[PDB]
Order: sequence, then C-alpha cells, then structure tokens
Amino acid sequence: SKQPLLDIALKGLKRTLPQLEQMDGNSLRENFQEMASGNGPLRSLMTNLQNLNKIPEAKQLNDYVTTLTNIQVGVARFSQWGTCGGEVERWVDKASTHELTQAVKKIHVIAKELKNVTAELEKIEAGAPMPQTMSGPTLGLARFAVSSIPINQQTQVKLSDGMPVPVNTLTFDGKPVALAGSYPKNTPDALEAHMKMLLEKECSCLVVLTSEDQMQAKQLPPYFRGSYTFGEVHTNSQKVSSASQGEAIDQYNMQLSCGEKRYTIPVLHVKNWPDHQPLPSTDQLEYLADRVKNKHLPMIHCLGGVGRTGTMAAALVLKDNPHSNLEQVRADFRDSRNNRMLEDASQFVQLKAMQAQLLM
Amino acid sequence: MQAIKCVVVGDGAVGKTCLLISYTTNAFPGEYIPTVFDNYSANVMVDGKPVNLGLWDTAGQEDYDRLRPLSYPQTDVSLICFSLVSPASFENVRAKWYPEVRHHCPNTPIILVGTKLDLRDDKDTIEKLKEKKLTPITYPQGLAMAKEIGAVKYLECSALTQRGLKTVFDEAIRAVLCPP
Ligand SMILES: Nc1nc2c(ncn2[C@@H]2O[C@H](COP(=O)(O)OP(=O)(O)O)[C@@H](O)[C@H]2O)c(=O)[nH]1
Ligand SMILES: [Mg+2]
Repeated sequence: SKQPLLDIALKGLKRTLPQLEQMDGNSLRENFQEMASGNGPLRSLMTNLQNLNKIPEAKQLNDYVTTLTNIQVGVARFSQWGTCGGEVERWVDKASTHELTQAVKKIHVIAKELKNVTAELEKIEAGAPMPQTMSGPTLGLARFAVSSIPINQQTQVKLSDGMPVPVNTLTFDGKPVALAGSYPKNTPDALEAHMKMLLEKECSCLVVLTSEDQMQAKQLPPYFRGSYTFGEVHTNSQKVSSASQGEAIDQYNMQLSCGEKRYTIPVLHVKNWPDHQPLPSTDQLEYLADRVKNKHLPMIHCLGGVGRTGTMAAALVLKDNPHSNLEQVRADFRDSRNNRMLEDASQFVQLKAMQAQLLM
Repeated sequence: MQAIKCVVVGDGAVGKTCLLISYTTNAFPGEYIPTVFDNYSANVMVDGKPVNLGLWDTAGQEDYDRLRPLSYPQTDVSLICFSLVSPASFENVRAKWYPEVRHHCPNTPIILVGTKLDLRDDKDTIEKLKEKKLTPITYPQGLAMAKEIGAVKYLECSALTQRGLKTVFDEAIRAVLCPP
C-alpha cells in the first residue's frame, strides 16, 4: 500500500500544482469554496501531501512538507486553505483586494517550490532509494540553486511567521557560533526577509566580506550603506569609520524598524579579502576577530556563504579556545550548513598559522 | 460486550471527520486535518447492551477510488454522507457512493446521513447558493433519495451543535443487532 499511495501523490501534484500557479484573486474570492471542497485543487492537494505522513521511511521529505504547509498565508497556516467553512473562508469573504493579492502571491511561490517534491517522487519511480537528505526550502529567495549551495533543513533559520530564509546556524563542540548565509538576492522580498532576521534574532552584528570590485562585476546590492525600505522594513545606516583609502574595514551604524519595533546593529564591511584567497596577514585575521567579538550571535556572509564565511567563524572559535581542533571545527560546520564550508585550502592554512601564533 | 465495525463514506469535505471527533471526544476539531484513512473507538450502552464500536474514516477524492475499498472487508453497517448545503454531493449518492458500497458490501445495512444541519437555515449560506441558481436539500428530498437506494434509515445532524449525533450511532448499532 505504500507504493500505491506514493503513485497517488505523484499523479496528483503533477496536475494540481500547475493549477494553483494560475490562480488570480478575483476568480478565487468567487470560487474559493469550490477549490476547498470535493475534488477541487486546494483540498485535493492537501490530501495528497498527507500520504507521506503514513510512510515512516519518508521522514526527511515529510519534515520538509510540514515546514511548507505551516507557513502563514492569510492569518492562518497554508494547510488551513484546504478546507471550507472555517477561518480562511471567513477571512477571504471580507479580505480587501490588497490583502487578497498578497496572499495569492504566497500560494504561487509555495506551489512552485512544491515541485521539488514531485522531483523526489519521480526518482523513486525509477531507482527507489528513499533519500535521507533534503535541503530546506528557498521559495524564490536564494541567490544560488540548492544543487550548487545546499541548506541543512534542521539548522535553517525561520522567521516568526514560519518563513524559512537562506541562512543556517553554525555550531561547534555543542555550541552555536554564528548565522551563515549567501549574499542576499536583489529582490524586495529577498531583502526584506534578511533585515527582518537581523532584528528578530537580535544579532550582535553584521559582517560583509565581498570587495567593491566583486560587488561590481556581479552587481551586488549595497544595502548596508544608504537608506531604503523593503516591504515594511526601512534601514538607516551611517558610516562611522575613517577617511578614504586603505579601506581595511568600514564600520557603520544601522537602525532597523518593522512596525513599532526598532533595533540597532553595527556593520563591519571587510574590503581587502579576495575571493578564494586568505587575508594579507595572519595579524589581520586575528584583529578582525577581536573586532567582531567587541540569539545575540554575529551574522556573516561573503558571496556563496561557504568559503571566507567559514574561515571568519572558525577564527572566532580560536580566540576563546586556541587549542581547538580545526579538523573538528570544519567537520561540525559542514554538518551545520553543507559540505562546502571552508572548501578553500589556502584559508585553512592561515587559520592554523593563527592558532600557532596565538599559543605563542 | 460485543464489537461492531462501522464505515463512513461520501464526497470530500461533507464533514465526516468533524462528525466522528465530536461524537467520540465531545469537542469539535480545533484545526483541519486531511484524512487519507483513520480509526476511532467508542464504548456505549444502547438499549441495555454494552458495545465497543469500531469506526472507519475514509478519503472521498476520486484518485483514492482504488485504495478506499480496502476498508470495506467485514463491515457490519455503512453510513453514506452528503452535505445538506451541497446539491452536487447529494447527486453523487446515487451516481457513485450507493453503487460502490453495495458492490463491496453485498448485503449489510446502509444509513443515509445529511450533514451540517446548522447551515440549512443560514442566510449567508442561502444567498451564496442563490447565485449559482442553487438551493439547500430539504428533508423530504433526503427521505426520497433514501428510499431510492434502499437505505434502512434517513437521519440529519450537526457536528458543530452536536444535535442528532448520538442518535445516528444508536441507530447504526440498532440496525445491526436488529430482530426479524
Ligand atoms: N457549520 C458547520 N461546519 C461543519 C460541520 N462539519 C464539518 N464542518 C466544516 O466543513 C469542513 C469539512 O469537514 P471534514 O470533517 O474535514 O470533512 P470530510 O472531508 O468529509 O472529512 C471542516 O473544515 C469544518 O469547518 C458542521 O456540522 N457544521
Ligand atoms: Mg476527512
């Protein structure tokens, strides 16, 4: 029976999903009850996903689904949009066009993301090894595809409304060290989620490792400079540090606000750390660590969120326990985000040099 | 004390699960949980006879047509349900559910249940149907469908107000332990 309900789910998503992708607010307000009852796409889709809750072997895939169906869409979890006569129906009836439209967009992106489940089911239709790993969701917000930059779903960061962002909490020898992620995607929604995380997590600070040159050739948004407003969040950051040339480090002061809430956070922008390379001197890495040092963890990112970012975090560990096994650190970090953490050899060399100097 | 197996079927969303939970726990569901398949239990005394009642929840969607039948073996009595405020769920009683149940449960008793009694006289619900040129199913109509398919009884109820709930199951048991 596990194999047949697996096939009920595959054929069901293949045709239900493209339907949710074509939803429009007006056509929906007028037909929600039908879609959420009998053989309609919304109810039928939620039922098919329940199939995986009956198969203990699909544990990984089930945790993934559960996360998606618990995301808030109106004033309820997405899963409550599969039924009639309850909270969603009451809400939809009196929702304003503006409210209805934002809800419709969430359904579009969640529908699309749910095609990754279709893909796993098709693999099982051929060589059927029940996967024991599933990257967490990206909902159109990640800069890189998960096939190139995977995301550990157990340690992925989640906003208070259920929304997962492309960032992981790194840990070593049993304790968390910092929040690591890739350079934010140039999108209102991608940028809003980012800022939102900084204050909800109350990060001690924000560290940025990409040079001006790279932010150029790749066109990476300088959101930590002026002032902007994404969704319902606005940012005010002013440069506090020195003159012009020799931009070892530029320090800023950031004030964030989401509704009636505010939060202040210092920003450190490193400017002479080339991609795929170490810093100019061991002393510099050692000093940067003390600076950063001076819930409540630092948030760090380069471009991919795996190389330079890994190195920076490991240096924080060394400061407090200089005898720390760097081989163990790399292993624990990889188990916290993905297997590319600290993939550049030359940077691992600089770290061991910082260790040695420090014990001196 | 004896045991009795009862199976519950009908179109998706007519309230099968809400009906079962209200009756066994005395509380309406706090949230919506899609049903693939499930089992519930209850201990009741009816007409002086102690009975342990076995209840089987099913999936009404049509892509489950080949899986649902695995629940029918050894059934003592079946409940075919349709929502008093959804005429299409009512038409499918004769076009699908009656034919499927009689085929797998050659000859055990069927009870026809009209659900969501509390919405039949509800203005907001009535005006909604009015648009699609529709109207609620009346008691006379339900009784008429019951005779057309051979059901031993026609009963209406509400999971939300709990009115008529106890009676459905007392009568389900009664039809099984019934004298000639
Ligand atoms: N007013 C009202 N709503 C009901 C009643 N029963 C179920 N509902 C609603 O209709 C939906 C479908 O019920 P459910 O038990 O999941 O249907 P099933 O698909 O046949 O299991 C629920 O989400 C409830 O909000 C009822 O007796 N009165
Ligand atoms: Mg159900």
